[PDB]
Amino acid sequence: YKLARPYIADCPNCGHSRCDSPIAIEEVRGDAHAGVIRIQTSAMFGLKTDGVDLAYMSFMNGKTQKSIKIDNLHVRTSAPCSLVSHHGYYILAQCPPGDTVTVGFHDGPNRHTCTVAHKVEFRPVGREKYRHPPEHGVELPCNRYTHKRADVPFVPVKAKCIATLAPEPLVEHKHRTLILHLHPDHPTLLTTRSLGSDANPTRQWIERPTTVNFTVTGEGLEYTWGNHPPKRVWAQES
Amino acid sequence: YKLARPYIADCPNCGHSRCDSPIAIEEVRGDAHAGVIRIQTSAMFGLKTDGVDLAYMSFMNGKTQKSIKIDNLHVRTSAPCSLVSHHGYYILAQCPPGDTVTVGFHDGPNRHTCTVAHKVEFRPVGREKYRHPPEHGVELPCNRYTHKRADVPFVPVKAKCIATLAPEPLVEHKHRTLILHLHPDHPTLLTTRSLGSDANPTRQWIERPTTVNFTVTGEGLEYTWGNHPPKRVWAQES
Amino acid sequence: YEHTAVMPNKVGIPYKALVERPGYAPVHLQIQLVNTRIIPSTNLEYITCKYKTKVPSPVVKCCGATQCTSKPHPDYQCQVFTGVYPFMWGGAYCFCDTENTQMSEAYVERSEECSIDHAKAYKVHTGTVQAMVNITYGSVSWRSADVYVNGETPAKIGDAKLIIGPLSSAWSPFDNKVVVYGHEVYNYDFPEYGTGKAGSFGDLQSRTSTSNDLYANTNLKLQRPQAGIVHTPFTQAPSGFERWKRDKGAPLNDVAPFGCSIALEPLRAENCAVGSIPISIDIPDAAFTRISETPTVSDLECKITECTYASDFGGIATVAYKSSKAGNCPIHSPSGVAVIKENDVTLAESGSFTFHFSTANIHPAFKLQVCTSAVTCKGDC
Repeated sequence: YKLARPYIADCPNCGHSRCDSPIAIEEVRGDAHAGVIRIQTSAMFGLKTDGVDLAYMSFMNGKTQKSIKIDNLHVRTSAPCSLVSHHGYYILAQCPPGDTVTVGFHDGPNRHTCTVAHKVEFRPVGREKYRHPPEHGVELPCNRYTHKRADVPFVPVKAKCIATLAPEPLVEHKHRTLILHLHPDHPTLLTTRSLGSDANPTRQWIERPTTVNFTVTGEGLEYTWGNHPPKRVWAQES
Repeated sequence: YKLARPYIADCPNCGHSRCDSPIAIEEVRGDAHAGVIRIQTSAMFGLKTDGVDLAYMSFMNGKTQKSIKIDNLHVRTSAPCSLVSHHGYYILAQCPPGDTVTVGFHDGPNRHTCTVAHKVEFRPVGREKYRHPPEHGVELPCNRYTHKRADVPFVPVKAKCIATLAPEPLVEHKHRTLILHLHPDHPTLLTTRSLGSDANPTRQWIERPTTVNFTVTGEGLEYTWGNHPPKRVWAQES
Repeated sequence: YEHTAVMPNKVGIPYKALVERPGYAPVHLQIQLVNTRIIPSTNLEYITCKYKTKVPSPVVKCCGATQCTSKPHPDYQCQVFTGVYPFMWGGAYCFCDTENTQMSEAYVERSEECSIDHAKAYKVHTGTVQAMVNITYGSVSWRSADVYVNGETPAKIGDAKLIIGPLSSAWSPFDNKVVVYGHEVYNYDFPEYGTGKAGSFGDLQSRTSTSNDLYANTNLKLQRPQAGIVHTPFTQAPSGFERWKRDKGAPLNDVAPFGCSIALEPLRAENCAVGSIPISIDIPDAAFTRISETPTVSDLECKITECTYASDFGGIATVAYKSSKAGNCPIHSPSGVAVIKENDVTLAESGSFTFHFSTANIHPAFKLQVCTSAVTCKGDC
């Protein structure tokens, strides 16, 4: 879980300040469409010399074995990044890329920055990829990790991550025709099929205010409009 | 005049997970095509306890008009930055790109630093917007703002920013016909109309050695090469 | 009384049908397909997913050869490179300049996230189809009854004895080979288990990928170690699963050709929505009064009080009539582009019943039948 004590690892690019540094990433795991990254550092977070804590870390510096509170030692990808949970050799944090993770002290010895290029995994959901959770409505499948403080790695777990939306589709039901006035701010996959007594296998990519007319039998249609899961009507308005 | 009191405000990223900063940027105006920035901060710059100064600012942090020197609280990109003028609640400064401004105290282990990613905005001022200042060309009117205060917000103004220039439309005279071999080194908008009886209503964006031939009636034509307002030639072999 | 009606494969709109036999007491009949699940047997062929390359540390023998052979565990590939590093040069300063040998090994595994962020290659064998057919008999509006569509057994449920003559997805919109990504489902055909593919789906294969016991093709191609450094260089063709993510159709769930909400993993087609569904409904004679009321409905007229252009249920109309005896009438539209909202009509001696209807027509024109008399309505709107 948080067994044994931290160690150093070779930083691929560091200053002349250090190189044999702490906080030198081994792996990062993604597939998140949230802004979180699961990080495996040489240094152990969630463990100080006192054993298990929730907001303290420990590190072998290659010069000293010491622990601190997370403050002076900040993770960044340009700007600071705030961790969420610690599981020993693994960190789970909010810090969106994870592709490169740069951990540096701008308080602790010299001006240290280690930047690490290391393993990542990321995947489309099957509509559009995103890594921003706003507060805009509907969510889509994503990956996240557990917040284990006890049983080393935080296991992968499915989760729901908010996706960017855009001005909602003006649906107009009409006679045998349902026109979908769409107004994306962001590329949306419009996948449709009619419902009721018809069904259309129709993918189209949309972006910018457009109209897309579809047949309907008087029995609606489903339209999935990217960054949303199915939005469907079965109206007799159709 | 300025009289809007200093305040503290939450800035997304400071320290590690620190966010309880003063001096935090709320809004930015980047109307300039130069690398100067107009900043709206919670903290009031250009006012100490003595009232209006040119090299002091004030902030709260447990205070209400407590002041320090503009070098103690130092602006930075990833190197120091010196402000130029204070207009109370608004700062105006030179910071190398004017697209990243970080106002920070790098005093002690608690390191509050707010950063807002500032912007440079280019908008029509000729018949086209234009690029950031370079070695090439000469200064032209640009969108901007005042770079000294009134003794609270800085006001918009047209000032002068270096335009990227490159060879202007190299006119080649022929029998009442002008082919314009134009050789940009940068994205220039070529607008034309004839100033003869005819007209040549043509906006086109050009980059690099190209030709654009125009008709004339032997009575001139205009070519605007964007970043300038209309340039006109009249009945040469035009 | 058996009444066989045809319901649009539609969810949410109850489809009105008549148990009609005037001179008894016709029974209110509304059938709503709440859900249809085509559930086929899914035989998992293999997991395939985004690999993570694992490079073991290279076995270097200074002053001796290093031997390795190909191994079938994932796409483990090694290569023996001889005379790799001279003396006073190379990543190791080996005394022997020609007997220095590096074996460069690497292989692919599944990603840690593969378990939930992995795809599943499925063979599809014959299923069962359940259909949730809500058949109402008697003046209510709901019952909801499970019934086998696929040839198994007739629904001997008390809500009405239902035989569902083949649904408009009595088989799922599935091929024999279906990819489930466990997010979105695609009908996508791939090679049978036993051989992977590099630069297309099935880059890792294994009945269940564990990280080993896989058969893969990722086209791992060892390169000779660059001189002056110890390194284990390799090239590879595109990750074939990832290539499939970059070269797959529209999410079949969202474009299904039968209007089915195709759902993952145990593949099944939920809530199909194309065509119309034969429904055989046993409404017993017991849900009519046996010639003790006589619905003989005569002098019936339809006046539409209001109707709205092609609407959900914007139709308001009234049927005035004379009946010999009081009763209960199913008021229906045998269409699927029109249903009557009501499905009861209060027969009385000089009875008048205002019913709400739906049509999808420009001017809502629906045929209503009560017990004995039927009309088609048009009127004030």
